[PDB]
Formats: sequence, C-alpha cells, structure tokens
Amino acid sequence: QHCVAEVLRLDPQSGYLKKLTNATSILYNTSLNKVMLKQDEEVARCHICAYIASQKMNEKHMPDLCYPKKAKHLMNLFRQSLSLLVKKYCKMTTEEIIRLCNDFELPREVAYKIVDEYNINASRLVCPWQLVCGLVLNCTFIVFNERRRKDPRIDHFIVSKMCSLMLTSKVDDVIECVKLVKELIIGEKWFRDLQIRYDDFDGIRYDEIIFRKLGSMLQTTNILVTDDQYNIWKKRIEMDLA
Amino acid sequence: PNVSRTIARELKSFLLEYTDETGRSVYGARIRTLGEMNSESLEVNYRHLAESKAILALFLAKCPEEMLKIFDLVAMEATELHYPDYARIHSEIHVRISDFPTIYSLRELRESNLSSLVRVTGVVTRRTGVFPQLKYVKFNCLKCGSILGPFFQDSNEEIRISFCTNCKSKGPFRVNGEKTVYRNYQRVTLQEAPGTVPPGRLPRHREVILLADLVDVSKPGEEVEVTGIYKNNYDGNLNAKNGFPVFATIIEANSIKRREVFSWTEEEEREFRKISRDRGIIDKIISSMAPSIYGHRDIKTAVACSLFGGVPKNVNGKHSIRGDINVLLLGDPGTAKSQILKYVEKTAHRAVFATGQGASAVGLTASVRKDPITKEWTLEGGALVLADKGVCLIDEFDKMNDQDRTSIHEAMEQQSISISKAGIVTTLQARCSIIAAANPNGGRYNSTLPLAQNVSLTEPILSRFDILCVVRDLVDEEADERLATFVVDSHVSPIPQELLMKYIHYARTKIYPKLHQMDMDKVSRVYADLRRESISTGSFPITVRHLESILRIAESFAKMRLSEFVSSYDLDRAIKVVVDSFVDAQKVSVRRQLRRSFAIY
Amino acid sequence: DNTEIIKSFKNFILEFRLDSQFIYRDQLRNNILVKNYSLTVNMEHLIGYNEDIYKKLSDEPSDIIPLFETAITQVAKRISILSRAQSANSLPTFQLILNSNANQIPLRDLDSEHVSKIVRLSGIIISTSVLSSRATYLSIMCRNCRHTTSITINNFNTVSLPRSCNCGPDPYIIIHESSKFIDQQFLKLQEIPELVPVGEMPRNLTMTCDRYLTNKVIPGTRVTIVGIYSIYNGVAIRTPYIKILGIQSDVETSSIWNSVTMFTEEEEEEFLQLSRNPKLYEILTNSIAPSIFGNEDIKKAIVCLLMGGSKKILPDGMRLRGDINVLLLGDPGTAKSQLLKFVEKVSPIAVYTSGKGSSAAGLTASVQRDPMTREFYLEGGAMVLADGGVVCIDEFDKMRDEDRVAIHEAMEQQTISIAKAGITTVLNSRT
Ligand SMILES: Nc1ncnc2c1ncn2[C@@H]1O[C@H](COP(=O)(O)OP(=O)(O)O)[C@@H](O)[C@H]1O
Ligand SMILES: Nc1ncnc2c1ncn2[C@@H]1O[C@H](COP(=O)(O)OP(=O)(O)O)[C@@H](O)[C@H]1O
Ligand SMILES: [Zn+2]
Ligand SMILES: [Zn+2]
Repeated sequence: QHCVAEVLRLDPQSGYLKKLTNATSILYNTSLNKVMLKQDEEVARCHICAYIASQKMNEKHMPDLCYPKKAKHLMNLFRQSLSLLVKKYCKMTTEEIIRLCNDFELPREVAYKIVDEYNINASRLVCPWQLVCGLVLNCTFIVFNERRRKDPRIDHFIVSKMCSLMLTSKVDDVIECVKLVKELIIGEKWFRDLQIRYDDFDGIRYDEIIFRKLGSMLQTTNILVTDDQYNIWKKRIEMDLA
Repeated sequence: PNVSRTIARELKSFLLEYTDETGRSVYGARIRTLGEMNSESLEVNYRHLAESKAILALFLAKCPEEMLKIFDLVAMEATELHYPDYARIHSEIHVRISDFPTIYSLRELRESNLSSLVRVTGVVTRRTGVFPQLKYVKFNCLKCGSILGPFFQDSNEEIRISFCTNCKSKGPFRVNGEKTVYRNYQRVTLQEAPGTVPPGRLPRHREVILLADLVDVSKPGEEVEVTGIYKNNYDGNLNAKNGFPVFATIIEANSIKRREVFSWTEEEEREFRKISRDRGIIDKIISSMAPSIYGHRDIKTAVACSLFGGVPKNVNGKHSIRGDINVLLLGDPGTAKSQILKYVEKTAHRAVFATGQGASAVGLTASVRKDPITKEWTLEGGALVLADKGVCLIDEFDKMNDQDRTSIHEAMEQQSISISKAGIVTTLQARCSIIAAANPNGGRYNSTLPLAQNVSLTEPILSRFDILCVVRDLVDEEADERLATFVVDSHVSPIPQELLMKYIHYARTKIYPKLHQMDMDKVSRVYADLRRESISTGSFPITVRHLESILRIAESFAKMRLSEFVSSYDLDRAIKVVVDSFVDAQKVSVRRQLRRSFAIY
Repeated sequence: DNTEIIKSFKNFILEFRLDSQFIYRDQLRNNILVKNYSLTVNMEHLIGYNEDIYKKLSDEPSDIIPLFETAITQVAKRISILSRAQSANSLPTFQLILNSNANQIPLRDLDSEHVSKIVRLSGIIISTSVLSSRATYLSIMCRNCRHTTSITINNFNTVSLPRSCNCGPDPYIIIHESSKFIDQQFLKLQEIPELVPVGEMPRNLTMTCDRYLTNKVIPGTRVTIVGIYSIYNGVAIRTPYIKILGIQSDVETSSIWNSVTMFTEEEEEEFLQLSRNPKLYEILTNSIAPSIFGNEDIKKAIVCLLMGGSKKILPDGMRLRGDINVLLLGDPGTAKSQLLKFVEKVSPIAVYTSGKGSSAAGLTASVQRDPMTREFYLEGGAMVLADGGVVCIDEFDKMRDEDRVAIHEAMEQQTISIAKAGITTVLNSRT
C-alpha cells in the first residue's frame, strides 16, 4: 500500500487519487487471481495499470501518463485478458528545456514561464539555445544572490557549468546571451513580480540603491564589516593556543 | 474474479458492525489494543464470519493466498482512522485466524486438500534461525551512482532488474543492504505425536515456515496447532529429475500456539506474607512437598531445607560462606529413590534433571562441542552450570569415572569450574545446590558398619554434605498396610505447588533475614559439649562443618517462615536435624549416644 | 544539510568541558604525541551538550560517522601545523572509538527490526581466528594505456574497479609495493550459559573490527559491546551480522601473566611507611586470616612463602628454587581448606585446583592438536598457567601416578618436559 501510494502519487512528477488507488488495487487483484497472467515482473507492475485506471473513472489524458517494449505487450495482453549557437534553426520541446532548467534544481514555475516565452515567441528565431540560455542564467542570478553575496566562488563554477553544458571554450558569447535577453525581457509584469520576490535590482537592494543614486553620502558601501562577523571571527583566535 | 468490490465492502462491513452478544464489537478492542501496542498482527475468529457466510470460505478456498489481498489493506484502513501515522510507522499488517474445525494428520494430506485451508497437529522441534529476508528493495547502480525505488517482493522469487530510469541499460546491479528493510523468516521442523502412531506404522515428518514477526514463540518439546495453507516448492535445479517429475510440499502457516513466565502480583505476595507469618507453615510444607509417595517426613524435611537456599556472605569479600544447601540420600533400591527428585525438577525454578551416561540430557560437565548446524562451536555446561543460582539433581551418583567425579568435587569445593583446553581458558559461577543418589553395595545398608566402610565412596566430597540420610528395609506389617494400599489405590491442607514455586520465586528475591547475637554463645556451649561427648563413646568426631551447616539451616528456616531474622526456638529444629543425622550414620556403638545427646533435643 | 551537523559536532570537540578542565582537546593533544590516530569517547557526554546529532546518529549512523572522521582529521590538520610552529605530509583518517552503559540487550530478544541501528549487549568470547587484511589505498596501472590512476576506500573493511578507462574490460593491474592496507579479524560471541533455556544449544554471532580496535581481547573475557546490526550475503535470504563501533572489556579477567609492573608513585610512600614499621610481620600475621583462629605458627609461614626467596643462578645452570614448598597435614575442621579457598583472592596471578586435575583441567600440560590443520599446540597447564605464582591444592591423596610424577619433579626443579612423538618441550613452571 506504501508502494501503491508511492507509484500512484508518482504521476504528478479530488476523486482521482482515491478512485485510482482503488482501481490499482482491484486491478492488481484481478490480474493475480486467475492463473492466466504470469511472468510479469513486479519491477514495473503499476503503470499501464495506472493508465487504464485513468481511462476508466471519467477523464483521461494521453500525455504525461505513460511517461517501453512490453508496455505495449502487457497493455494488449491485459486488455485481451479482461557548438550550440552556430547551429542554425534547431528545435526544442517542453521537456527538453525542462531538463536544461531542472539541471539547476530550479522550480518548475520559472521553467513554465520560459516555456510560455518560447511557445509564444519561438517564431522569429535564429537559435533558441541562446534565448533559453540567457533566460535560465537570469533566473539563476536573480534567485541565487544570497549564496553568491557571501560566496564569490560561485560565479566561476556556474558559468563554467553552462559553458560546457553547451560545449564551448569561448564564453563572451554567453555574456551576450545574458545581456541581450536582459535587453529583451526587461519590462514584463511577471519579470517584475520575480524582481520584487527575490530582490536583485542589478543584484542590490532597493532601500540601499535609492540612496546610492539619488545623491547621498549616507549610502552604505559596506567596506567595513558587520558586528556579528567579528562576534564570530573572535572564536577562531580564542583557541589560538592549540 | 473482479468481485473484490462486493467482497471488500461486505468484509469491511463485517469488520466494523460485527455484533454477537450485547451488541459487542469485539474487534474494536483488537485494533485499538494493536495501535496501543505498536503491534504488527491481528486475529479474526473464523467461526463467526463462517457462521454468517461460508462462500467467504469458498472464494478463500479456491485461492486463499489471493484471499489475503483485501484483508491486509483493510487492516490499515481501520487502523489509520483510529491511529493516524501508524501507516507511517508500521509499513504493513499481517493477520491470524482461530477456531477451524477440520483436522488432518501429518500423513493424511492428499492432493485434493492443498491450495486451501489446512490445519495440522504435531510438535515443534529443531528450531533454526530467526533469519532476516527482504520486503523493500533499493540499489547501488554503477553506470549511474544512484538507486531504485521501493518494491514489495512476492512469496516465491528473487528479483533482478535490467531497466534503468535514466536509460535501458542492464548495468551491474547490487542491493543496498546498508539501507534496505527486512522481515523475519524461520525454517522449522515438525513431527507427529508418538502417543498416537498406531500399531506398526511410523510417524511422518514435514517442514514449516514461520513469519510475521512471530518467530521464537516456540521451543523444543511443545504441542502445536498450525493452521495455514499448503503448496509445492519450485526451487530450481529441477530438470535433473530422474524417476517421475514429482515435487516436495511445504506449509505457509499463519496462526500458532503452544498448548496442544511465572511472576507475582500484589495480592499474590500479600497472601504469601499472610500465610508465612501465621503460625508455623512448615508442617504444612512437608505435608505438601511431594505426595508422590506417602513415604516419610524426615528426608522431605532435609530436602525442604535444600529447596529454598540460605544466604551467602563474605567478610568484606573474604571468608565466604555458602548460603545454598546440599543433600545426599542412600538406601536399598526397593523404595522410591528416583521419583521425588524428578518431581522437584517439575516443581522448581531453573531446575534440571541431568544424569550420568545413558538417558541423560548432558554429561554433567562443560566442553567444546560441535553443533549439527554449520559446525557452531559452543560451550555447554553441566546442569550444575545452569542453576548457579538454583539446584542440580542427580541419580546414581556412583556410576561415574575419574573426571566426572572431580568436576562435582570442584563444584562443592570452590563453587567454580575451570577449563584449560582448546584455546580457551575460563572460570564460571557454580554456586549450585547439589542433590544426588546412589545404590548401596548389596541392596541392604549393612547396618553393622559405618558409612564409608559400607559404601565405597570417598570422603573429601562426602564431607560437603550437611545431610547424609539413609533408610533400609522397612519390615513391619504397617509398612505393608500403608504402602500396598496406596500403590493399589494409585489404580483403583496441603497447598498448590504453583503457589509453592511462586513462594520460592518470591523468597530468593526479597528476604535475607538476619540473626541477632543475643544468646548465640550457646552455640559455643553445646558445640564444645558434644565435641567432647563424641570421644566419650564414639570413634569419629563431629566438626565445625556441621556447625556452619546448622547456621545455614537456621537461616534456611528463616527464609521458610519468611520471618525478619532468626528465631531461637527453631534452632532447636536445625540442630535436632543434624543430631539425628549423625545418629543413624554410625555403628550400633552409637546406641549410647541415643541416650546421651537427647538433652539437646 | 550536512555541514551544519559537522559544526554542531566539531564544537563538541574543543568547546566541551566538565569539572572545569578540557577533556577531549588535550586527549587528542596527547594521542598525537602517542602517534595513535584515534581517541576514546563517551556518548553520554553528548546528550546534554547537544540533541542535534543524537536522534539522527541513532537511526542513520553510517550516514553520519565518516563525517565525524573527517571532522576529526580537520581538527588534526590545524593542530599539527600549530604544534609544529610551537616545537619541532601523511595524516590519514582516525579511527573513532566510543562506548556506553545505557543498557544491555541480549541476543535472544533481537528480531529483524531495528536493523542497521545500534544496539547494546552482553556475552562471552571464543574466536581469535587470523589477521585478515583489507585495503585502504591501492594504485592502478593499465596494461595497455600504461595509464596510472588511484583508489582509496574508507569504512567497509559499494564499488569495484573501473570497467573501462582499445584496452577491453579488465585493463587494470593492482600494484602492491605502493599500496596500503589495514587489518581486521572475525570475532565471535555467545550468551551467558546461565541465562538460557533448559534445553537447547546456544546461538552465536560473528563481528568485525579494524586497526586499533583489534587484538584487544582473548577468549573467556566477558565483554560488552555496541555495534550495528549490518548484513551481507532458503528462498531468498541474507546473513545477519554486526559491525562493531564500541568494545569494553573487564580490565583484567582471568589472570594474565603479562600483568602490570610499573606501579604509581602515590603508593610508594605508604608502602615505605609500611617498610619502616617494626610491626610489619605481626600485622601481616594479624590480617592474613582475620576471621580465623589460632595456628599463628602456620600463618607465620605464608608470609615467608609468598615473597619467595633467593633466585640464585650459577654459571652451569643449576639454579636454586627461588620459592619454597609446603604441606599442611591434618583433620576436618582446623581451617585446612578455608585458607586455601582464600589464598587465590589475595593472590595476583596464581591458580587453584583439586586433585587428579579438575574438570577439563590438566594438572600438567595435557597437550593435543588443532581443530584446524591438525597441528600441534601446547594447550594448557595448571602448573604453567601460574608461572611465577603459587598453586593451591586439596585432596593430594588421590593422585594418578603419571599425574603425580611431573608435579613431584616441579617442587624440586619447577620445570616440566614433554617429548611426545613430534613435539619436544621444556616448559618452565617456576611455581
Ligand atoms: N514407596 C513407593 N511407592 C510407590 N512406588 C515406589 C515406592 N518405592 C519405589 N517405588 C517404585 O520403584 C522404583 C524405585 O526406583 P529406584 O530405586 O529409584 O531406581 P534406581 O535405584 O535405579 O534409581 C521407583 O521408580 C518407584 O516407581
Ligand atoms: N580453625 C577454624 N576456625 C574457625 N572456623 C573454621 C576453622 N576451620 C574450619 N572452620 C569453618 O568450618 C567450615 C568447614 O571448612 P573447613 O573445615 O576448612 O573444610 P574441611 O572441614 O573439609 O577441612 C568452614 O565454613 C570454616 O569457616
Ligand atoms: Zn544506468
Ligand atoms: Zn586502459
């Protein structure tokens, strides 16, 4: 039942969940009662089980359910028993770029946004590797400012990652990949919502920069260090005896 | 059949609204007790859902190992509405059954009966292992450094995978024992009851598997009732079948018992103290010790002192004293010598009936022994070893060689064994109570000689015996009149023995009653008295060994009465015992000691 | 995350203290002078300091342990350089050691639950099999590419060699002379024979250990241990075993001739107060048998005896027996048995017997052979167990003649000899 609920709640990755666990139960039951249905490794035995249980209740969905040789076999058997940017004009899918975005373990909402961007504005293109590259980079720089604000060892590792995920030794093209999308995507309300959420504004806060730029000297350029820093740095030399 | 819909709703109806008498939902108690208990199992009486509807039992009988599928999940259902997060903790539930009327032997099994409910009788012997095997599986892959998800395992096969979620690669696979989850598996032997193997025939035997966290609920020598199922075993390597192609058969059994843990409650000890303190239990002790034979009271009394054990002490961890009591009986075999000791084995706590060679449990020593299973070297000890707190019985003490005698000598000497063999060196605690018997040379005792002169025993272990009791031919008419009447009526006040062992179990725990130096220099007096009176007409002496023993008897009777400390007018009993012990142990010359040493009576 | 736990752990190293004195900090500072690369630990000391590691080390220990190992090595690396800067390249992982006393659970009450967790227990020892080795760091060259690489392993003394770096499968030789290894052994256990059912033989269990948790133990030594109920490989089944992570022995059970010889200093001063009293002899006579009466003259010999005498050697080899020989003689009572019971207690490393040899006890060397390889080994002896000690006997009367002879030779030269078929012995009694 644990494994049943596991594989059944593996579909997302009201009446649905209930009726589907009941379905898989009595389905597996019917399939194992008689002596007719054998040599079926339990390795895989809760999948077109789940697909036909989708087919049964009320509404069914061909996509995102089967997601192979024996998949067809067992189906019939049960059903009877009952570089990257020089490349010109490439093509992509939903899950291709879900992969290239989920490699950073970023959320799926940002990915859906880049997907919407694409399927509306993937029309007039030369190469979508550039656009989606720049997109997910300017997702990373905006959401990952904290860890980077304290760890400048990150910005080399990250750019190195996407330099070789798309197979180049030259990188200034990637720099352009970022600034051009930033020129493009600059002013949409959803981009706006993300900037108020994760608070980069060029990577710097609002309540600081406005005094940086309106015309002030109270502007806190933190050359000096904060108090808790020293409060914890002192422990390193406390035990200096050893 | 896809009638799991009707079947499930109606069996859960049964499970929930069951009412039999006073509108009693008996199984609500079961499940709530289960959840209270972190329990993994639950029982369901077959007789009542069988009373209501028996095609329950039919769709069971066609494939009962598939009748399971609804019931285990239904247990979780009832469980979580009364115990959320139980399904979190206990991954799965097993069930148990009771009260099935059909009977088969271990031989009566026919092909028409298998793959159905089976109920047998027999005995559990040769218990092997509580080994673990799998129920949930995950992996360590090589082409990727990652895992598999969770997977339940069938009742009849291993598992192996060639697909991977990253690619269709049949890379090297290995299970992650360092993370997986397991359950309890036993292989058990089971044999028929020899009390009913009919004339001439032999008893067949079978093999049994025990699961569901019910392992080690059995021990060798128990009558058992496994109800279960039955089937073959396609265990591979089968194409090498000569003769006809015919296969073994094995039970999977669910329910289990032992019929066909002693301890004290508040009132159980309340009554103990009530009776212990009220007016001299001990007459009723010897009235209720062992009614096997009418026999005689004196040696019963001696061994009653041998029962309880006294108190040991050390003078700040030196000059130890033995608290536990010894005995030695002897006399003609015509009377009951090998009866009451086995009774005591039946009546004590952590007693033993060992023996010499022939019809013995063990050889009364310890040794580097093999084992039939897998050559497990082990260190068994003589039954002396087992009851280092308790007692060790023996019969036919005489019938022993050099070393099996030296061992018991060592025991009653320094209460510890030593071993110097086999890459192993050690001593133990042998502070056991000794009992024994033997056979005199010539049947009769040879009244006209002393002890060591009559029986060919040696003294140095003989000295440890505070008691050496003897009888002989009892020749008068009344002997016949009583013993023949009893032994024929065998085929024509005293308290339960359960209470008596529960009393000793209550006694060796609590009471270490003391002795007050109030008038004890009478010890010094009467000792010096009779130690001179001994030379006055006797040959051998009496020695402080006896005195120490009388003190141990005094504290013995203190534990018996359960009083707080020594009483004065029971030292009379102790010393009278040792007195009339030395009386019968000697020549007819002692017949003057009969008159001399009675004033101490 | 894991580094949060690492710091919660490493603060316990140098920021723990009780009785106003650092404990483990200077313990390490000592251990490193010892060149030990390990420590000792209590886990009772961690419960009050911090609860962020206990409830998770419990149920996922192996997930947490090598972390502690690496933390330890981290602390080592600073303090190594700092102490080199103070006074006066290759620093492997340090085996951790620990113990506990929370409880003891027996083999009988186990089940197939709480598996891979940690458990506490009692038992008795048998095995001293062999120093079986494992690897820790071993270099690899390919036979065709000549492509050097390297591997190191950590705990499990999971993966194998690389299947491909054409060279084909199995392209790799293992170099030894620049490889590294460690030792373990296979150690058994079995329960208290006094706490068992009346009927059946007992159940034992194996275990494994490593570098400095090795060779601590010799059989008969009752010991308590804590470990992890691990697994390796009827229908489908894996063998239950255990991984050690804590051993504790009684300090010295059955008397070891390799005993202590370097006593403390505080005791010297009272020792020499007792050296310089004139009442020395009379006190010893008042106290060797305090619950015992008379026979002052008899008690006045034992002190002549236990201290031995003139070990005197001469340039031929005809030594003189440094000790003395004695014989009580008399009746029941008269304390002839009680002193003898006592003397082992006062004794440091001596032995007691009855006559004829006792149960499973050779009164002299009862030699036999090996259960494995059927080879010769000097086994035992009540006269050589106690080398450099006294021996206590009762019932000297009923000897066997063969038993009496060698003992009859000891008391004037104290050296047994056995020259049976293949083995030729001169084993020193000195008792
Ligand atoms: N007083 C008695 N009442 C009933 N049965 C007796 C009595 N005395 C002896 N017997 C029977 O005779 C047997 C005597 O056996 P025992 O002398 O103990 O054999 P052994 O001497 O070999 O131990 C007992 O088993 C018992 O059943
Ligand atoms: N000289 C003595 N003084 C006091 N108590 C003794 C003396 N001799 C023996 N006992 C006591 O009498 C008991 C008998 O022991 P012991 O006489 O040593 O054995 P045995 O009688 O076999 O030689 C012991 O419990 C001991 O404490
Ligand atoms: Zn793979
Ligand atoms: Zn190669």
